[PDB]
Order: sequence, then C-alpha cells, then structure tokens
Amino acid sequence: VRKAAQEPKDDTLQMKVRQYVVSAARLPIEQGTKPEILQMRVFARDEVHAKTKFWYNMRKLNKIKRSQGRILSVNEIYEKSLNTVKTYGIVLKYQSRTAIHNMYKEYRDVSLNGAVSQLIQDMAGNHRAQPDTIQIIRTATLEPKDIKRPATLAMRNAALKFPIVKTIHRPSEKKYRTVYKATRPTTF
Amino acid sequence: THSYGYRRQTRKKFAKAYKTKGHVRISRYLTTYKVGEYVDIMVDGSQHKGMPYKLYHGRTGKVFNVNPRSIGVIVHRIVNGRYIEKRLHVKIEHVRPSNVKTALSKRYQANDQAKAEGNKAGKRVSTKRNPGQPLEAVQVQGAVNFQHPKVFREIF
Amino acid sequence: AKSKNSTNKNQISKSHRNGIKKPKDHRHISTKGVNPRFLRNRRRAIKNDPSIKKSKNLEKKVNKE
Amino acid sequence: DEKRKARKTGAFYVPAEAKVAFAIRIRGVNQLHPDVKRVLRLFRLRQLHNGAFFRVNKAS
RNA sequence: UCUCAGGAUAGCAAGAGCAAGUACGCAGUUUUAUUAGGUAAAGCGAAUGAUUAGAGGACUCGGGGUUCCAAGAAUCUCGACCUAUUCUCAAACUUUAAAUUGGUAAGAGCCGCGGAGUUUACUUAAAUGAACUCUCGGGAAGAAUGCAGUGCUCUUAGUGGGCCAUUUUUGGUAAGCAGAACUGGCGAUGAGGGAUGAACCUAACGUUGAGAUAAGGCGCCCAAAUGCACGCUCAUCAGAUACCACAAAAGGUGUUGGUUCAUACGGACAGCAGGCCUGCCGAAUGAACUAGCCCUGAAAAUGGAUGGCGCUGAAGCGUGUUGCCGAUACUCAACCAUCAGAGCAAAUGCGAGGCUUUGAU
Ligand SMILES: [Mg+2]
Ligand SMILES: [Mg+2]
Ligand SMILES: [Mg+2]
Ligand SMILES: [Mg+2]
Ligand SMILES: [Mg+2]
Ligand SMILES: [Mg+2]
Ligand SMILES: [Mg+2]
Ligand SMILES: [Mg+2]
Ligand SMILES: [Mg+2]
Ligand SMILES: [Mg+2]
Ligand SMILES: [Mg+2]
Ligand SMILES: [Mg+2]
Ligand SMILES: [Mg+2]
Ligand SMILES: [Mg+2]
Ligand SMILES: [Mg+2]
Ligand SMILES: [Mg+2]
Ligand SMILES: [Mg+2]
Ligand SMILES: [Mg+2]
Ligand SMILES: [Mg+2]
Repeated sequence: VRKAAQEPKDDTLQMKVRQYVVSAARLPIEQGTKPEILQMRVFARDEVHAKTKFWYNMRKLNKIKRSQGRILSVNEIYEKSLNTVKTYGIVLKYQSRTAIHNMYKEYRDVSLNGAVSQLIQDMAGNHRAQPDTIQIIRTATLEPKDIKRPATLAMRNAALKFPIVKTIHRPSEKKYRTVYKATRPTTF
Repeated sequence: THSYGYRRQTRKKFAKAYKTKGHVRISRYLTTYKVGEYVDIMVDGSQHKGMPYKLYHGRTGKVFNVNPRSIGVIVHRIVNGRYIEKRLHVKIEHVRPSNVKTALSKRYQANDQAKAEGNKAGKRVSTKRNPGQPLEAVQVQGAVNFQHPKVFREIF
Repeated sequence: AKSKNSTNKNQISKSHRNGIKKPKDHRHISTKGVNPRFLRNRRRAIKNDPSIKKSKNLEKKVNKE
Repeated sequence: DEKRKARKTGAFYVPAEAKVAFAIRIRGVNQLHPDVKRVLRLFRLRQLHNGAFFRVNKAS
C-alpha cells in the first residue's frame, strides 16, 4: 500500500496505476561519450513493475537485454489539473485466447492515470483481458474535434440531467446499521 | 540398451571432425610430456591402438607414468556415490596438453613480480581477484532515443 | 508375474546421502603403470645417493662400492 | 544535489548500485531440489521467515 | 543365482570406536580460469535418403508420334544431362549448432630452461636429458558464500512386489493400461485449505497461552465485508473457476466492445411517394470482420447434488481497492525432553552413570 500523490483520498475509487518514464543506456558505459539513451513511457503500479514493463518492451523493440544495459532513471509523471474533465484516447494491444489485437478506447476522467485504470477494469470485464498482456501504444488527451466514441460524445451538453430514479438505502456510518427496521424505506 | 561393447554408442563421438579425414597431425607426435603435467584426453578415430574407453574422452587427467608410445594418466570416476581412481594409459595420438596449469603459472609469475616490487615500496600488493562488482555512480550526457511500443501487424 | 525392470529412481539420492567420498591425496603414490626401466633407475640412483639417508649396513654396502 | 545538477542539464546521474541486500525466506522446507536447498543453506536461510544480509556479487 | 512369492551381494540404517577433526580444509552453491559434447533448433539453390512445380539449354543421350518430300531434312512428344529455380520432409540424415549440463583447476606439497648431487644395459654425439636430494631468487595467504553434516575403523538389523505428481518421454485408437529419465512425494505422515477423499495447495508435529499469517476464504450452514469501486451477463436447459469429473466440428439480426472499408442538410439509410432520378420526412445510416458473456449443437436408466440452502442493484463471469477470518508453519514467553556451550578442590550448602547454568532442537 504505497499511494502516488495524485491518487484520491479514498483508495477505493481508482486503480494503483501510475505513469512512469524510464530511461537507460547500453551497458559498456564509455565515459566522455554521448550515449544513446533509450527512454520509454510505461504504466505500472511500481517502480519495479515499471522496470519490467520497460525491459519487456525494450527487448521486443531492440537488441537489448538487462545484463546488457543499465537503468539511468525512473521518473513518475503527473497530470496537470485535477479540476477539469478530459476525454482521453488510448491505443492498445492485448492478447485474447485466439490472437493479438489493437484497440482504440476513450474515457472521460480527471487523470490519464484514471483513464488507464478505467481502461484496465473495462478490458477485464468486457474483454477478459489480462493486465500483464496489455500494451498501451500511445495516449492522447483529446481535443473535442478529435473525440470519436459515442459514449464519450454522449456527455457533451450543459442541459444534462439525471433524475435519480432509484435510491438504494445506504446508512451513513456503520454506527447506524440495522438488519431490520420498523418501517419501509422509499426510493425518492 | 541390449549390447555393451567397448565402442557401443561411439558413432558421432569418435567420427573424425569435418574435413579431418586422414589428418596425421605431426604436432601431437612432437609434444613433450612430463610426469607431473596435466593432460586433456581426446580420441581420434584413425588411430585404433591405445584407444581409451569413450567415457574418458574430453576428461582431464594428471600424468603419472611416461611410456615410449604412451602417457599414463590418472582420472577419477564416480561410482555408487564414491570416487574411484583409474590409471589410464593413452597412446600419444589421443592425448593433448591442458592449458589449466599454463594459465596458472603465467598468472602466478606476473603476480609474484608485482608483489615483490610492492614489497620494495612498502605497499602490500594483493593478487586476490574480485568478481563482477556493483557499478559505480555515473553521470550521463547523451542523445535521447524515445521508443513507443509498436502496433501489431501480420506479415504473410 | 510382472515386475519393474530397471528404475534408477532412489539411487542417486542414496548416493548423495553421506556425501561423495573422495580418496586422500597422498604425497607418495603407488608404482602401478610405471615401467621397470625407469623403476630400476630410481632404485639405483637412490642406492648411490649419499644425500639420501640409508640404513646402517646399507651405507656399509654403498661406501664399499 | 547530483540529481539536481543532472535534472537541470537534461542529463542524468546514476547513484552507485546497492552493495548490500537482504533476503527473507518465503517458502517452506518440504519438497525442494537438493541444489536449491543447499543454495538456501549458503545464504543461511534455513527456515521460514529468515532474513539475512548478503553482498551483491556475480557470485552471490 | 532351475533364478521371477526366495537367497546371497553391494547401496540405504544403527551402535561402539580410531585420528592432529593439515581448515593453505570441505561443498548436490556460485564465481573465475582452462575444456569437453552433437541433443533442441535449424538446414537440405550442402553431403545421405526421400520428393512435388513450371522454363530454358550453343553443346547432349535415346524413344515416339508430325510433316514433307523423301530416309533425309524440317518438326510436335517423352524422359535422361546440365542451365537458373521451386513444393514438403527424416529417430535409425547432416554442414551449422544452443539452453540445461560433464572433466580439471583457482599457490607454501607455489613459481623460475640459476646452482651442487645421485643413477653398476635409464636417455642423448653430448653434464645432453629425465627422476629424486640439499641449495639460490621471488611469493599478505592469492574469488564470493557457508560450515550447530572432519575423515576413517569395527559389528550388525531391515530392505531386495513399489506407487504418485510436474516436466520429458516409448508401445498403444485408448485406459484409473504397459514401459523409461531428473527432482519430489506417497508408502513410513499428521495439521489447515481443494465440501469429500494416499501422493494437489500451505505447510512438517514435544505439553501450553498470546500475536500476526500462508493456502484458502469473509450472504447463511461457517471464523471474517450482504465492504467500497469498475467493466460484462437474463438462460421455458444461466453461471459459479487449478489438479477435478469431461465436451467438439457447427450455428444465433441476444447483448457489449473492438477492426477494416463506406453514407449524410451539394439531405443519406428505410418507408411512403411520384415521375435512374425526384418530393415528403429528418440526424445520423451502410457493409464485411473479430472476441466477450448469453442462446442452440448437448440422449440413460433408484431421487439429487456450483458441498447444501439459496442467490439476478448478485451470493454470476474478468478486474480495482481496502480491511478482517484463518494451520500443528512464523513471533514471544512458560514447562518437558533431546543435542551442543560454559563453570564447579589445599574444596564442600550435600550423589561425577553428579551439581550450576546457556543456546539450539
Ligand atoms: Mg565430434
Ligand atoms: Mg554414499
Ligand atoms: Mg505374500
Ligand atoms: Mg547386507
Ligand atoms: Mg554414532
Ligand atoms: Mg576460508
Ligand atoms: Mg549441479
Ligand atoms: Mg565446443
Ligand atoms: Mg517450465
Ligand atoms: Mg505406469
Ligand atoms: Mg522437474
Ligand atoms: Mg518439485
Ligand atoms: Mg509396505
Ligand atoms: Mg505430507
Ligand atoms: Mg493459537
Ligand atoms: Mg452489494
Ligand atoms: Mg442446485
Ligand atoms: Mg451447474
Ligand atoms: Mg464451494
């Protein structure tokens, strides 16, 4: 249980993804040289986890292995303003029992970390995806001209109203909990 | 296995290496061997006499006797959870000198030299070799190559 | 009748149980596999070498020669 | 501070790598390859919930 | 071993001992140094063996059909020979060639074509060589890590039908079949979890209290969340998960995602219209795919088994997040016993197969 600072006060409401930048270099490590540095953006729940994500992708993308290189640094990135709602696009590859797939997904959230967490839960529930399998190709905070999904564009209007049609009874604290009460609740 | 005979299952071990057919290899004829040297033992298929049992091919023995056509060597075989000394006699053909001591002597002499000189200056020199060690702190100024995970594509 | 023909299962462990015994390195080794030529030489060169202490009556024999 | 000078350059500074590690035994005794057993024994974790220090070596 | 339900024989096991427990020693471990190997793979425009496709060819090796006229020449058809290729393969093929793994080593019993010796069918033309002795010169101890398992004697019990799991494997359509390899395990073994149950998961057991756990759980039977957040699902045959108690080829205008091509106020799709086009209507509308849950494919004999109740704002499927419950393991103490520490004479508050203590088990 280690929180990143930009996570909510209630741990419940969001997953423990954080967004990392990791960068490393070919091991020989020649001093005065101007090294090729390999840098990548990973989403993980740890520094360790991030390192893994890093290396996996890196050994797939290029010749390098870990005994062949060194980790220069791992730096968590944060979201600018948690005051506004943004529409995020994400581009994925994941692995389904048959084959591998490229998906584009959109979520309306306050954080790119939130965008990701929601992405994972969704991908589990609807697609039975395994986290380890998921590869996020590219992520963009979306400009309105660019938002393509109906359940996304669905929420743009000021005239938005939800009645709350059914209120399921939920006592305020536990101190108030009773199995059986002397009269029936209401919905509304 | 239904058959047990001195050469059983000797097929590819003893076949001469590619394009080795009929190589006489005069060098082995000339190699000098001494009672205490370490020999590596390697069979050649053209020379049938003084052939060791396949088990001993590629083993490292210690020389023990020297005969006119053959070097007596010493190897050990694990048998029923114990080691058993075996005195081999190899014809010159199937024997070659092992570098396992050569390395040692070369190293030692150089090292000893270093230590003697240091003893001259009051500096104790140590010859102990340390294995790979955790990397020292570093500064890095370089060009950043930013990679992104590729989309999947099928090549048919 | 039916039996299990050859299994090497428990035998490896059994062998490692008390350790693998290795013989003792003895300064002086037996003479097996050493030719008689060399051996006679050793015998002679030892008998005649004064820097090698013999028995008393032996030295008598050696000093007479 | 090294980190700071780095960050400002756009360059980065890698601290020297840990020379001391700690290990704790997660798993029980039963049913283990004899090699594994002995490796554990060398690391001096002979039971569950045993921590120890070790150097960091190609060896270790 | 006339040996196959048995015997010996090694191995495994116990007790009594020996030795300076060469720690510069030891090791089912790495590291470093020197080295082996022909398996996996791959390779057959490379050898051996198979083996498809088309074309060319000055020069070719023969057959046949064609034609002409005539026996020749011209020419269609075959293959064989190259020419440049090409399809698919080998446990009894192989150039190439791994991972895992095998030898031997990592110094005082070391290193150095420096010395002086000893050798009567040892070596050489050769004080040449060789092997051993006494010398001369140099040599911080020559990797990590661990050592509550030092080496060896002596005497001897039981055993000699095995069985299972992961991975690898051969015969077999197959089998809770028959055989093999490495490591375990079960037998010889309990405790908690898989409702249940030899070989699965945690975990290895002296008597006892506390705490925090593993495996697994927390709607009730049941300790602990009818917790807090996500996605998906309505079954007139839902579903409910390792080893585990089975389902396939094949299908669905059920529902939700995603992929690739398309339409639309220079008014689409559809319907109604009307003569390919055109009006009305009015913002979204096509097509092929893919994978989730759901539906069909899905027949058996006593009455029935996600373990049972029952569960659909889940008590279902794939996740997120926090706490809590929970072994005979882990902590901490008390007691018992085992093994090992330390201390007990001019003695003495008591018994030396003793007393006092300490750590592990
Ligand atoms: Mg070979
Ligand atoms: Mg043994
Ligand atoms: Mg009987
Ligand atoms: Mg016996
Ligand atoms: Mg004893
Ligand atoms: Mg030591
Ligand atoms: Mg090994
Ligand atoms: Mg090799
Ligand atoms: Mg595996
Ligand atoms: Mg069987
Ligand atoms: Mg295994
Ligand atoms: Mg195992
Ligand atoms: Mg029995
Ligand atoms: Mg058990
Ligand atoms: Mg308790
Ligand atoms: Mg609820
Ligand atoms: Mg039922
Ligand atoms: Mg059912
Ligand atoms: Mg159940």
